[PDB]
Amino acid sequence: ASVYAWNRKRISNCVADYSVLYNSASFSTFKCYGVSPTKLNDLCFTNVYADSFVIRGDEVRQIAPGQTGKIADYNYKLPDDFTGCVIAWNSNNLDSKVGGNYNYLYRLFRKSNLKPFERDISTEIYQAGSTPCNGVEGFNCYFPLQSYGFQPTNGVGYQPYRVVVLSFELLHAPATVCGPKKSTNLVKNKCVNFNFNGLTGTGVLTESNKKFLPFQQFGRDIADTTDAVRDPQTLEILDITPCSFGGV
Amino acid sequence: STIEEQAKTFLDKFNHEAEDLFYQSSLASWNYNTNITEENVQNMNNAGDKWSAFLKEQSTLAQMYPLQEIQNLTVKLQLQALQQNGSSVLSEDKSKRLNTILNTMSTIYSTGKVCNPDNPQECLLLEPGLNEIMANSLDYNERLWAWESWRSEVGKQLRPLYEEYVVLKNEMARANHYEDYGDYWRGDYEVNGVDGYDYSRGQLIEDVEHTFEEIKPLYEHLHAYVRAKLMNAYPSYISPIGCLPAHLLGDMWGRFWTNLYSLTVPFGQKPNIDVTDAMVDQAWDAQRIFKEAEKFFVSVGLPNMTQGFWENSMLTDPGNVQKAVCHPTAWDLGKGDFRILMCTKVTMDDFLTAHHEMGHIQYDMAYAAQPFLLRNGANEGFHEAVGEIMSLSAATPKHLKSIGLLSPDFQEDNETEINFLLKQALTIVGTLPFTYMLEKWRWMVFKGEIPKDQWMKKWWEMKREIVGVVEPVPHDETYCDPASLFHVSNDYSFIRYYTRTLYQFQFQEALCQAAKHEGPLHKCDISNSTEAGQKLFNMLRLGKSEPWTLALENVVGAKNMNVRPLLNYFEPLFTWLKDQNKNSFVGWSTDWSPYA
Ligand SMILES: *[C@@H]1O[C@H](CO)[C@@H](O)[C@H](O)[C@H]1NC(C)=O
Ligand SMILES: *[C@@H]1O[C@H](CO)[C@@H](O)[C@H](O)[C@H]1NC(C)=O
Ligand SMILES: *[C@@H]1O[C@H](CO)[C@@H](O)[C@H](O)[C@H]1NC(C)=O
Ligand SMILES: *[C@@H]1O[C@H](CO)[C@@H](O)[C@H](O)[C@H]1NC(C)=O
Repeated sequence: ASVYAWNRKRISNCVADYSVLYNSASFSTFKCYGVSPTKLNDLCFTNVYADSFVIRGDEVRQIAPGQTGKIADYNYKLPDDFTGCVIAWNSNNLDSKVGGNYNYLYRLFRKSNLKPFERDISTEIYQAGSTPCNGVEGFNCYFPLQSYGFQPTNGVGYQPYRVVVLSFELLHAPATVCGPKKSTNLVKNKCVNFNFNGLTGTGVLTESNKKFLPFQQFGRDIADTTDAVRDPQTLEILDITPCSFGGV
Repeated sequence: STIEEQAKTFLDKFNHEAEDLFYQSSLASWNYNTNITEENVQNMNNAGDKWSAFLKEQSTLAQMYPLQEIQNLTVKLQLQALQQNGSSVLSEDKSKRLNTILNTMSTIYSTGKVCNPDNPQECLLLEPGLNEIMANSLDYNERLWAWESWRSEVGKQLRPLYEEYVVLKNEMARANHYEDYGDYWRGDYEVNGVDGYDYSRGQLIEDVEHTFEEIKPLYEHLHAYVRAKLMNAYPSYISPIGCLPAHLLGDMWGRFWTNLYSLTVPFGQKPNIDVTDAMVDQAWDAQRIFKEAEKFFVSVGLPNMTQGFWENSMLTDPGNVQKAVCHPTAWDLGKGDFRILMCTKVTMDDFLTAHHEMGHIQYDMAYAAQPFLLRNGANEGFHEAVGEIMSLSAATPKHLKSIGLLSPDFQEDNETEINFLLKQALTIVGTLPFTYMLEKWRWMVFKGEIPKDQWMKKWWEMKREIVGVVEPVPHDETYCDPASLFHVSNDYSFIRYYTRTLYQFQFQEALCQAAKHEGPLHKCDISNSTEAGQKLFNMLRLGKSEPWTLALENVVGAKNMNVRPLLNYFEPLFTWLKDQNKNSFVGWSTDWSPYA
């Protein structure tokens, strides 16, 4: 969509693979504000609303929290302390055509300052002077809707890069969905630390003759001591016993 | 509710609207030059009418804004250029005489004719036919016939046409409340609204004339020196008591005297500075020629070329069927698109032109951050003088030995530099009197204090006095030889070449003092100094956003037109020029001796 018509959709109930962006070897505008790229994989926040728009090359720095400009004021303003990341990459091979890319428009002027994270869709014309416009272009109408022209022969400053912005903010809604965590092959018959989904402990792993119904994740036998877990990566039921210890 | 916020809204609307239309016109003009096709002629007229009508609409909307209350200077310069009415003042029945006359000039000039009268065998074009007959032959009789082959067969049909042109272009100024059409061309140099920086329009005529009294004694000795080595070849064919013919001064227009060096070489026994044989032993091509030129500029400090030029532009002459013209021109398509349009050859002239046409490109991306109306040079002389300072540095023997064109053991004595410096004197000093005299005649005839019967007797009488040329044949009023030149016929301001020289040497002395070079200006170099590169690019990036009179104060510190830093360039040449002309008759009076 256009820069002035940026969408807002919620991403939830699925795993978010941020690691595929690191090894893509195609992004040149990988900056994060208020958070580290490495530490946002295991932990995440809700409200995973994604905003998609196209920003020209000479005004990439304009789209940033705490930074003002031309696009950053009357098209899309990022509020302060925006805990998010910006990723942009060139799209000359597909998002361009000869004679000008007459598909993207934007709003250039507006009477009042825009509130953060609101979208206005209207055909209202600018009113710089006291004399109103009666629908006919004059000295004070200045129709803000203009179509940008992108060509394959444009310079690097005018090259339109494909940019996507992911927003992460903490609200009262709990139970957010985050990215994946590393898994390691199970080792058997050894006192080995384990940390499954929600529980952890130390003990020796061995085969189990007991059988589990397919909707339990683990189990305990006596005095809230876990003795059997079933990893969903294998669909196999095991026994856990504390490894050998005692007094000499 | 302020005019300042109202002007920024209008220029922001125009900048995005114009760059869409300017890119369509620049892309259309590029395919015309690159490819000649039938439909492409119709295609140019389609894009050019809606582009010309767009400027008509923007000029009417800015007229209702009053100019007596805008204290901001950034939008005042933009509104002054946008409010030039141009052709909108003319009526519909008179404006149709504009597009008709200008297209007739291009088609008439394209007709090549050297067929002999009463003997119509065949005749070819200008490039294979006319250039060989002026650069190689040494016969007086046929060149005299060739002189009458164009001024009596082509200029005879311009006498009713050019006089109609100069009575209606002069009338727009009264309809635009100016004095004359000569004052209209001085509006590019007019600066108003700045305290202490104001440049009056009439002071420029006085200041230009005041600087000419030191150009004249230098040109007196140049004509005296060149007259002793030409009468050696023609003992009884030219008399050594008068002046020289006009059709023996190197080019068709006599602008550059570079072609008389081979005929009038002082000492031809030692070899000249020629490296055409040096590149062919190592098999140099077009790619390796331009690769070392790009790394020369990035060594200075200027930014390198973008990635959308090497794989997109054309460099050599492609194919056999493409007969498109490749006259060397600089292209500014906008939006980061930069191209060079020329046919490469392994020659002396094309190698220097390759450096010359890139300098205008290197000026164009500097003001790329400026708005579209200010995306230009500071004046008409800046964009030409900026493109020539790297030409002075690239012709130095030090820069030629830096790349590796010259031999590693090439001594630099006196005579190896006098040969180079006299080549520069013929292309720089020799063009100063010709630019001032021709522009001085056009300004007063547009002002109007010259009647009809005193055009030719005053034009010829200054050629005998200033230039020093005796007319080989008397000419009556039916001739119209001053209107045959390309610039005068096509409405081009020739004053941008007079201020080009006075600017390209003000910048040269200022930049060489920053690099602390110990020696004269001819041996000075710019490379291997990163302090000078960052200093220049900050002033290059300003463009027209600042006044040009502030650009002078940014380099030399003197607000006036200084004449002292030009003789210091030629002190080694002037002391040598003074000893050979000890006994020769320097300084001509009025001379009716040969053709009384
Ligand atoms: C998920 O479980 C299945 C069945 O045991 C297994 O084949 C698969 O390898 C596991 N995870 C993946 C996708 O590797
Ligand atoms: C004049 O207008 C320009 C707009 O580019 C602005 O930057 C500058 O501050 C203005 N000058 C004054 C004195 O306000
Ligand atoms: C341009 O033409 C209009 C047409 O009437 C006129 O009002 C205006 O003064 C002209 N502008 C100039 C600078 O002559
Ligand atoms: C150049 O001439 C000067 C005197 O005019 C002389 O001192 C100098 O040695 C000459 N240079 C060379 C390289 O001979």
